[PDB]
Amino acid sequence: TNLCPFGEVFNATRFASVYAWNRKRISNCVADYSVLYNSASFSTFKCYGVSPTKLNDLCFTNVYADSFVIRGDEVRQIAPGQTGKIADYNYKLPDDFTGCVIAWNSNNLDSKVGGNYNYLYRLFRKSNLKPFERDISTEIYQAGSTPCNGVEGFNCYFPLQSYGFQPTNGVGYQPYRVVVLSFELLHAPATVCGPK
Amino acid sequence: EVQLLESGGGLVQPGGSLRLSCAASGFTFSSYAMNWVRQAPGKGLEWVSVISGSGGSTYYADSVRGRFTISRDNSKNTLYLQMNSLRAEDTAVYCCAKGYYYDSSGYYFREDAFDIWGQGTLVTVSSASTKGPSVFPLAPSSKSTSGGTAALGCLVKDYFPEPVTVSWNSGALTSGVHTFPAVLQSSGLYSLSSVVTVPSSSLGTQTYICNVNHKPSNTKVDKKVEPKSC
Amino acid sequence: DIQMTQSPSAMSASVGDRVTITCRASQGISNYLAWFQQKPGKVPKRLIYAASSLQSGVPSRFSGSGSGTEFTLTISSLQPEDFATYYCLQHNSYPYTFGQGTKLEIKRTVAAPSVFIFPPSDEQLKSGTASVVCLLNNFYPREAKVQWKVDNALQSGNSQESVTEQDSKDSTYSLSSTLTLSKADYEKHKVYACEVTHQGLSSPVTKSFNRGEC
Ligand SMILES: *[C@@H]1O[C@H](CO[C@@H]2O[C@@H](C)[C@@H](O)[C@@H](O)[C@@H]2O)[C@@H](O[C@@H]2O[C@H](CO)[C@@H](O)[C@H](O)[C@H]2NC(C)=O)[C@H](O)[C@H]1NC(C)=O
Repeated sequence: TNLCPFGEVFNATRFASVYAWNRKRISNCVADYSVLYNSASFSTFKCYGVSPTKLNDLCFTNVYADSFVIRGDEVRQIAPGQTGKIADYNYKLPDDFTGCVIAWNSNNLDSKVGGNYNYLYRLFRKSNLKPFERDISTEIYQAGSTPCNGVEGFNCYFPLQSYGFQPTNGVGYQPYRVVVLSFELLHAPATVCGPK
Repeated sequence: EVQLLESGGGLVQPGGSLRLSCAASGFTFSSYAMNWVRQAPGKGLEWVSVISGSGGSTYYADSVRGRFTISRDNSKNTLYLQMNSLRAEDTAVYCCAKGYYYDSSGYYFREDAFDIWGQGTLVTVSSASTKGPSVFPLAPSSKSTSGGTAALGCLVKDYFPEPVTVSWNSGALTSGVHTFPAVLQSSGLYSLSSVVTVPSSSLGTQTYICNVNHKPSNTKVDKKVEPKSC
Repeated sequence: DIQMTQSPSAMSASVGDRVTITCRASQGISNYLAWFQQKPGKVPKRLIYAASSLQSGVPSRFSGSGSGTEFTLTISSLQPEDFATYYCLQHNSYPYTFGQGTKLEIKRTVAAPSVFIFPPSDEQLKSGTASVVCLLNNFYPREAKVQWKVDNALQSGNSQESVTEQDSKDSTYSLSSTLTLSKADYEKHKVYACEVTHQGLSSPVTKSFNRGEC
């Protein structure tokens, strides 16, 4: 009865920016998703392909726990078939996504008076992300026709924008920590089951 | 525009039943959890029940557990609260409130709740029977004069159910009138009184009449307040 | 059961004052806290919904802060339509629980009540019951103490009082205390007295009458 180290992912000290979203591979452990679902702690816990009410009656080969931080109003974008800055340039879920999206407000931790600039998100990109793609390039985005020559200015933009995380913001603009649980299913022995 | 319209309240004796409904319009009803919140007369707010959008999860306050049952017909966009084994303490105004996004697939914005409330409907549990009040005069005297002005009034005693309406001189007199809130006596019947301060110099010349109406019993009484008969 | 403690229970302030209401939770409720306003006879209206997030259509003078166990609703500059009762609500864990409420009243100068006493009407006596009424007219603050004395014997458990809402013109309260006796017990005694103590009085005011006298 090895329990899955979800405390490492959820109760982590620091979370990654969405463009540099972090991933934790989870295998050979017993996962109690039910405790999380009924936790009164997370503001969002929506599943796709599975039903959260009795999903710990299931087994998978591996579980990917992606973690990052976004703005509250952007939590709606962490879902299959969504458009927006985050879903296009930061974190894309596939149309056939099978897994859960968990988000909780972290204003008390990831805010700072006058703005916390630790958390950034990609604002420009030549094309949309493929599902589960991670792009950490800091190349000067060329919006115009003349090359940027590695210097930014007119039609030459730095691709990452910073959240100005002040605790005085509205909810839509407060920091939310997000964990996406993806359930990978290979032709191999299934190593992550629930309590039964 | 989000709208909640309650209906189904009324008078009922203890041990009786009553089924409140809340019709919703202007949003995806089947996607949000719904709440019932009651308020006893002159007291605070009390949460009663929550049901999930799927209808699968229901939670109740302990004070109504096992007696009330929350449910919903999403096809009719309607929420229901079935109240059985009703006790007198359940007398309250019952409001229907929109909760957080709670789907068949999980919950989304658990902080955003109670943004929209229904107009509320009144549930009065009592073993009393509809009775009209007696209107007695509180007559002015030397014991009720206070420096040029004298106070007179009407005692509207032993009625059920609420409300009673009280005017003075068929609406001609309004200045300095105080019609007190009804008190619930131990007998189960209500009682209030309406007083007014007037210039005491006019107690012999001006006629003062209080008009009392209690519709539920078919009672109208116009009572003249005669000053101290001595 | 999470228990929400609001402070103060009542509060009087003038227009323009900065008003601060506190709500403490017995346990942690994260940010699942809302503030509602209730005018008399109306439906609760939400003012703040995520402990600090203002509701759309609510003036910016209202603001919410705090988290964990202590929370604060603040009105920067009071306004006439801000005199109401304010409730905090945790919706973190079942059962959801409200605070005891905070009624925000208008502040005025102290005013002592005009006290009057009304013996039972002859008609009511004919009915078989007697009610003596004591009226306290147009005072402030609302705190007042009424004692009934029948033949100098202090009465308890046979009277009920009710007070009006703060008057629209002078913001003064009026209270009525009604003492109920049987006709039999009413005719057993002579002196009926109502003793009022109020902030606006240096010494208690007693108004009394003798049964069947003028
Ligand atoms: C996330 O952490 C909470 C609380 O963890 C405690 O506080 C941390 C800062 C650190 O000091 C830890 O060592 C502490 O345990 C967990 O909540 C508690 O969980 C235990 C069982 O694990 C339970 O008995 C307690 O009642 C819980 N108390 C509270 C207030 O939550 C929580 O389980 C952790 N979540 C995960 C996914 O690991």
